[PDB]
Amino acid sequence: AGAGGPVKLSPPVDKPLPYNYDFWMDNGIYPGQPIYDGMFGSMVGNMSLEYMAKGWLVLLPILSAPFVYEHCIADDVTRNPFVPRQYPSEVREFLALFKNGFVLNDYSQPDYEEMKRRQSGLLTPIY
Amino acid sequence: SSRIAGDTTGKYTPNIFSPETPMDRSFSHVPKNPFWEAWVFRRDNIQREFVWTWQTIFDLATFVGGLYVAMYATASFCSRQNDKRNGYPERNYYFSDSKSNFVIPDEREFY
Amino acid sequence: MSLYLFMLFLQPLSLSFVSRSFSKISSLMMSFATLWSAVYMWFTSNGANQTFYQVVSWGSDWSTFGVCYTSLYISLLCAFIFPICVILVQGYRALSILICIQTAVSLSIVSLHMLAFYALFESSLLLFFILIGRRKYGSLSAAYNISIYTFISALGFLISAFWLNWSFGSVCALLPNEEANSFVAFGIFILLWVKAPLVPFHLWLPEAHVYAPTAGSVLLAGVLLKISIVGLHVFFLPICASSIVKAFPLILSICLGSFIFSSFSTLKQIDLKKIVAYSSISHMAIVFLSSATNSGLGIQGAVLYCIAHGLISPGLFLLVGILYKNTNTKLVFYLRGLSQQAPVWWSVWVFFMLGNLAFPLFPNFIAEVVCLSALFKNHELYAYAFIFFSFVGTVYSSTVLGRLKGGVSSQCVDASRLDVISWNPLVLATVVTGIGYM
Amino acid sequence: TTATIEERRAFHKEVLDIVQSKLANKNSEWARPEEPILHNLKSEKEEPHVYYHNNNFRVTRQLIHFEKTKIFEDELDKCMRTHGEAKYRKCQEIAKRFQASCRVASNLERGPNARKRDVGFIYQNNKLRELEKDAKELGLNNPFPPSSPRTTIGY
Amino acid sequence: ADRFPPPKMVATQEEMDNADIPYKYRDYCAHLIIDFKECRYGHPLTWRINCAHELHHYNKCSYIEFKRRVAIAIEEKKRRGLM
Amino acid sequence: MFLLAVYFLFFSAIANGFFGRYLGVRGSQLLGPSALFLALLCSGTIFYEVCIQGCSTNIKLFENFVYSNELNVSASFLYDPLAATMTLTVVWISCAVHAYQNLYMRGDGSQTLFTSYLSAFTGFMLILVAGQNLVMLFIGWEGIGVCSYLLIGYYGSRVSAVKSANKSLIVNKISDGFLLGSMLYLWFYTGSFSYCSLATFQIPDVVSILVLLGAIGKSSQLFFHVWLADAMEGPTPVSALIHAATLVTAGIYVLCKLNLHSQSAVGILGAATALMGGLFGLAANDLKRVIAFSTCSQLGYMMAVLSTCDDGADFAMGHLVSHAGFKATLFLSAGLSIAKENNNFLNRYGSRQGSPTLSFATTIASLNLLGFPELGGFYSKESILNNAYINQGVSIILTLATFLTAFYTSKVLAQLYLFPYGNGRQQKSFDIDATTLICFGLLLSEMLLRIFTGSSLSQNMTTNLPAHIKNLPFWVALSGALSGLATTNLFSSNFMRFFGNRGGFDVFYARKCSNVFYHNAYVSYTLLDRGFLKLY
Amino acid sequence: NYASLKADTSMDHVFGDSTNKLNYDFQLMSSKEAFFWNYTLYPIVGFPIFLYLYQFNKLENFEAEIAAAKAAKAASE
Ligand SMILES: CCCCCCCCCCCCCCCCCC(=O)O[C@@H](COC(=O)CCCCCCCCCCCCCCC)COP(=O)(O)OCC[N+](C)(C)C
Ligand SMILES: CCCCCCCCCCCCCCCCCC(=O)O[C@@H](COC(=O)CCCCCCCCCCCCCCC)COP(=O)(O)OCC[N+](C)(C)C
Ligand SMILES: CCCCCCCCCCCCCCCCCCCC(=O)O[C@H](COC(=O)CCCCCCCCCCCCCC)COP(=O)(O)OCCN
Ligand SMILES: CCCCCCCCCCCCCCCCCCCC(=O)O[C@H](COC(=O)CCCCCCCCCCCCCC)COP(=O)(O)OCCN
Ligand SMILES: CCCCCCCCCCCCCCCCCCCC(=O)O[C@H](COC(=O)CCCCCCCCCCCCCC)COP(=O)(O)OCCN
Ligand SMILES: CCCCCCCCCCCCCCCCCCCC(=O)O[C@H](COC(=O)CCCCCCCCCCCCCC)COP(=O)(O)OCCN
Repeated sequence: AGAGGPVKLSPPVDKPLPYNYDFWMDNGIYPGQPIYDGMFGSMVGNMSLEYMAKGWLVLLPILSAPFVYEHCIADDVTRNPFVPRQYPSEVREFLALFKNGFVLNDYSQPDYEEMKRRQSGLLTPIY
Repeated sequence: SSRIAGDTTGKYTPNIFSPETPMDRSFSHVPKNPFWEAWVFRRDNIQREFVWTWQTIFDLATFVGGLYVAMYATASFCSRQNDKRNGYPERNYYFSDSKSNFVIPDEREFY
Repeated sequence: MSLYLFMLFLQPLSLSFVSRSFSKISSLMMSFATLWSAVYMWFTSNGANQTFYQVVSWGSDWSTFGVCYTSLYISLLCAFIFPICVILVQGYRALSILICIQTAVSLSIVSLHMLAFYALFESSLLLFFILIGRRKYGSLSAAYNISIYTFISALGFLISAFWLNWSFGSVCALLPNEEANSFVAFGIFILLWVKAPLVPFHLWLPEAHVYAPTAGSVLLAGVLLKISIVGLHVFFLPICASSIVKAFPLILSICLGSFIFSSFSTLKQIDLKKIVAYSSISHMAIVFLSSATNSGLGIQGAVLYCIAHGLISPGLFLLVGILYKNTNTKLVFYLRGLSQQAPVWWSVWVFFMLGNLAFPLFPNFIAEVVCLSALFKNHELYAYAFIFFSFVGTVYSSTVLGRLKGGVSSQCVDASRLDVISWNPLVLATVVTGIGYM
Repeated sequence: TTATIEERRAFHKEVLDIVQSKLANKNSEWARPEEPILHNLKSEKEEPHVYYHNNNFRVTRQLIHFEKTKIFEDELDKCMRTHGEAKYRKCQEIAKRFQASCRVASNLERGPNARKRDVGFIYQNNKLRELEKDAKELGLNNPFPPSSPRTTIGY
Repeated sequence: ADRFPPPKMVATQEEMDNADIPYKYRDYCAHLIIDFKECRYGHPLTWRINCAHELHHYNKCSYIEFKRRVAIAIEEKKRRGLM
Repeated sequence: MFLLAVYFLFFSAIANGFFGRYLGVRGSQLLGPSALFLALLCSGTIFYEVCIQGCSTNIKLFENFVYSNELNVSASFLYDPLAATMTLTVVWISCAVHAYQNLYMRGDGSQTLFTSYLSAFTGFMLILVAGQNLVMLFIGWEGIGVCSYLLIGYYGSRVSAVKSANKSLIVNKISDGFLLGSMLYLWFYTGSFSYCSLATFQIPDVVSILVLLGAIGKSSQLFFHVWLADAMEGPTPVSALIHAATLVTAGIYVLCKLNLHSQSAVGILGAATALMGGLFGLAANDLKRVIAFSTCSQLGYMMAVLSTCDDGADFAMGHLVSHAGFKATLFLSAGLSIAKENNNFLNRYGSRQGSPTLSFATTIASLNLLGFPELGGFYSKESILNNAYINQGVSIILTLATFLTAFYTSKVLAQLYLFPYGNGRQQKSFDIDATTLICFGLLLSEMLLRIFTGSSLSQNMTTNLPAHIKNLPFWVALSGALSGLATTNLFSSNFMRFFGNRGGFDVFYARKCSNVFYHNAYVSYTLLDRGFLKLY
Repeated sequence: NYASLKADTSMDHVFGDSTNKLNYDFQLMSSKEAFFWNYTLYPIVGFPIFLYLYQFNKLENFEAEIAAAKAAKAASE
């Protein structure tokens, strides 16, 4: 039965309240909770922050291993066995404008250097 | 033990002598708790428990004065960049010591 | 203009001749008639007259009154919100005090003379000292705070006005004068620094709001905080622009610090009126900084956001006053289950709290967009700083709403017919401004 | 450029004559001037009549600029919606004009602290062009991107 | 690149605009993608069964173009001495 | 005609939420579904006109919504091919959920207010999708945020539910703050808020980072995924809408509408989110939480595909619209299962006589999730996986994510149907009316139509890959499914515990960020304004 | 007058007793830890500031080096 279920009422305060009792959220039902669960009190699974940090320390190298190879170790010539899509000159010139384009990696092109410098563009507006 | 005070007809009279307690606006007032009242009193009068300690000075400086210093530095940097952007001469700001009198750009002038 | 001034003078006049049992009815009729006179002033204000819509003088420089964009908006706002204050307040003494306060404040907005502005605005100094320090429900400490803060800031402003009157020969706004002195600029600035609550001169506003009556709080939040922007557009920016541009990094430092620390101080509140009062302080900083940029966007955005605040914060204060009448408590921890116990009050409370969080269908959204655009015109980082730390407001508003929303309660505390009549105009105005009729 | 007191007083007298000429005939558009009062004053506040008149002229001009920018945006949107996938080629000119109108409207009265509005990234593009020219002629290596033909839909 | 020259572009600019072909699809295969597009939007729900010849032809020409791209890659790589 | 659907949804919201006293519980149970059915006809007309027949329309309701100096914005609706597709999907799912809530929410006090929230919730989604300028999108964005706040916290007497709503509100606030920054950047340097003049070929990185940070909020990516799992506190109809279409998809829709994203960031973030979501869904024991983590993983796939190719935006949208269907079906069937068993934990579910329709819908939705061949989900997911081969780092992580997805999907299916009965010997029952059958029929019709009509134009376009590379995702999914059926142990107890805690993102926030937040509050108030600056 | 301080024990047998209490001291983070975490998180918040600072310094340094090389070229020539 969704409606009308019995509930336990939280006991009324009977002792001097701590100054930071606003960290406790109590609506009158018995299981009151911290303002943010895990800030204090019982920990889910009895796992501290140190345990989670050690687990992440174990995971990150394995997760980052696929990404680091292509992004850093690999180079445009050796990343893929083919060149980017070849377009007619009118289409290619427009597509090369996009900083987030995919034709900027065409090392066959004679404008490769300028295209690469376009890809690594400005961090912030100059004006 | 209770009676209806309000009368929509307009014939309302307050029965101050009535044996039955009127259902007036005080009927719905929250009962209140002694310790909650003392917590409210403590929290409002928290200046009584203020003590100058090196930890207190450290906290006040590092957060309040630190945020003021950071904001002032960022604002000064933005003003410098805007002066370079607009083409204005370096402006004589209050605490900047500049040997230029440029403060307000002339609208008529082309910069 | 002349009709508006005459009606403003007529309202305190009527109280002397009324029967003392007809006082409430006569005061309400006078307030509505002043609102209608303000609408007439808007009607007779042609946009073709770009500098000043209307100027009237009654024989001296002090008696020079005029309306501009900012003045017209603020005067219509005060005339709109006064009747709600009138109905909320009972007794000849209270009616007299509130009528005199409103007459002085509304005459200050349209004044074009710095000395007359000072004279009218500070005439309401004891009236708040008596009002906030009333017998049973008032606190003397808060009245002392507000009175002393106002006196020192207004005296500095007065000294600057005296220097301007000595040097130029005039202190009227209509006569073009410019000064580069920093002492006079600070003398005018300190009033704005105190009146618009800006850290660290914001301590008076909280104590005043909590210990003022609901009508008093409504007026204080609605228009007395906005008097700072009338002074800034009318009596500081025209003459003291060189100093605001010289001190802009300092101005930004103080404004953004006020925003951040007021937001953080709001998180430590257990009293509903204090929560709303601190939200007001955080809201004032964007207005002050947007005007200080001295750009077309900034001035318009600041006056718009003042209108949005003067429609949203009076509603929150009114709702809190209604809840306190029903419950005799303002502590959030005592108040639970308000959603089930007061569905009609809860709906309006949530609506106005969404307005205070600047959600799109509310005027605060449009006003904030314009102000942030002005800040972005000055620099990108300026807008980014304000946009991020707006999340602090969400935390405390959400915590308050969650604490009030649910729980166990044995009291039906919902608003009566009088209460709903009290907020209906504010809700309608909020909606109308939110859809773009700013 | 120096202003003697005699010339200043003469201009004051001439401005009084202008005010008298305006007062003779009623005008409902008095505060919406079509022409400014030309002057060589150091500060326009010196002569109050010129100050307010030219301020009204500037306000009128800015209102016209705002409405003009809205117009340009409307034709830009229509041209975008008409051509389809050919928008980038055929709407280059209209976007150019619209962005020019935006810069005019913003920059004429930006204010004391406000920066220039770079619609279309033209000033940045020019800065990059100058930097590249200097780096190439002086033999330096530029750490900044070279100038782009098109950075936005127009400019 | 020079050894493996671009093919002739059958589709013209007015035809590509009339078919509303995005610039990304204009890759020497545009005529076949015009055929595939018109047939796909002609048959909203049976295009998978009906529109198979056009898709096949587009995929064939794309395969040839991909072979050209790989040939260009090999030529450039051997020119640089990497192989 | 185009305006009509938003009118119908907002009318349903106003009618049920303001005049529900007159209408009644039955009155909602008619006016809601009828209005959304009419909106479904209107959305179908829109989809045929715009997508199939290539006819975009612009409706300007009124001009100068904000007119301050140069800053000028108008309330206008542009139905472009993206908008029509999202509108159709959203209205279809919302009509289904409104049919569902008639019987599910009958045991709830405020069914009229729930229907009103659901209808305004859909209406704000359609405002976001069809806006022609950035401000209308922001309006819809904040509307869906507030509607999620009012729907997750529907049970106000539960501290967990209201805290979940507060979590959602705060995280979404940070995200739209970043978006508002990007909006201001784009207005300043392009001259307008409209998407047509919004186009920039080169954009500075700050704008891209701000756009991405804003998008990762609603489309819950890593460091912003905390709210999605807690969003389970709300009623089941809320979860279906938020996870299927309205909230999660909005970030992807924004990233596709404006191609200002950077390839390097999106691919890494998406692949990380997909792997982490699958790993988290491995440990979960609530039925509803596993499906949320699967939603996270699918969002990771969609975000990753943007980096791969030019067609990545089309592929992401196709997976978006395909995902809405079977995910909504999975939530609705899970909610019915909870009602029938009075339980939320997977251990105590088991084989029991039931309706053939619901079990079939669960099976087919889970098969679409797994990647079963010749299904709508299969094509939209292979389009991503096969085209991600060029990005070696992304492809590997997505393939492991496919394995994990298969494993927990098959585990959930075995635990719900194949496993022996695990609940107690008590009278528990939820009899399903014809309205719920019409709901699941609508979902099944969406799934079936997706196969015939497809998701993207380049869905069946060849990716020139070797056969063993192209058919690899099927083998990984099959291996994951077979391992899931056997219920084998994949990780050690330490890593299983780590995944059960969802990586400890929330515990870090608790112990460091929240404590620093309230210490800043302590310094600001207690030490300074009520301390140093307060008289005795 | 005041609310009763006596609790209700009707539901203790169903839902457990209230004897078990919280172990929290209701105290905040130490000053030293707070300094570290403020001065770490706040910079992360202000990531645009450092990007603008970096690019502005790069622009000014390149401009100055160009000016120096220009002076060198314009001195001899
Ligand atoms: C206790 C309350 C119970 C009663 C509930 C009342 C229910 C209210 C119904 C909601 C109304 C929604 C209508 C929103 C449109 C706003 C109406 C409007 O602004 O009127 C416009 C006219 O425009 C319209 O009529 C719009 C048509 C409304 C119907 C269109 C389809 C309805 C779908 C709703 C989608 C609206 C999204 C808009 C987001 C901003 C005025 O035209 P102008 O002369 O140009 O005014 C100047 C512009 N400005 C206001 C900014 C100064
Ligand atoms: C865009 C153009 C068209 C605009 C139409 C908007 C759609 C409807 C707008 C109606 C007015 C919006 C503001 C309504 C009042 C806000 C309060 C509210 O919505 O709900 C109230 C009460 O609701 C009402 O009585 C009135 C609601 C009527 C319809 C509300 C539709 C949803 C609101 C739309 C969100 C506003 C958008 C603002 C940001 C863009 C409180 O609800 P709860 O806190 O959840 O508690 C209820 C009890 N229980 C615990 C059991 C759940
Ligand atoms: C896939 C993309 C990446 C996903 C997220 C990866 C996050 C990786 C960050 C964790 C890995 C490096 C951790 C630093 C090394 C610490 C190793 C020992 C931990 C330790 O001794 O102290 C801990 C400090 O917390 C800490 O260690 C907090 C440091 C965390 C840095 C902030 C990065 C955001 C982390 C969000 C998720 C990570 C959750 C787990 C960290 C516990 O402190 P204590 O409570 O015992 O102190 C006592 C209270 N007086
Ligand atoms: C007794 C009370 C005081 C005691 C405690 C004070 C301790 C605080 C000291 C550190 C405060 C933060 C660091 C800011 C000051 C750095 C030193 C000032 C010198 C300076 O301006 O250098 C600029 C610093 O970068 C900058 O422009 C600022 C970068 C740091 C701001 C962002 C980090 C926090 C972000 C949080 C938001 C706050 C800002 C919101 C807008 C860069 O040099 P330059 O190139 O500009 O040339 C200007 C020639 N000196
Ligand atoms: C060449 C000269 C060199 C400089 C020499 C400086 C010498 C000192 C000058 C200080 C002048 C400031 C005057 C204000 C004094 C503070 C208020 C007095 C404190 C006080 O106890 O007042 C109580 C309440 O006041 C309150 O509750 C008000 C709280 C504090 C008011 C805040 C002060 C106003 C804002 C301060 C700065 C504003 C901007 C400054 C430009 C009422 O006391 P009682 O009536 O019961 O009498 C019983 C006697 N114990
Ligand atoms: C420490 C941070 C500053 C706090 C202020 C924060 C922001 C306020 C800015 C308000 C904007 C307009 C105000 C004009 C200037 C006020 C203060 C500006 C900063 C300042 O003190 O600059 C001083 C110059 O101003 C002066 O010489 C006069 C200073 C103000 C006097 C204080 C009390 C005046 C009261 C007069 C009442 C009315 C009198 C009317 C006759 C010294 O800077 P510098 O240029 O010498 O550079 C030397 C550095 N190496």
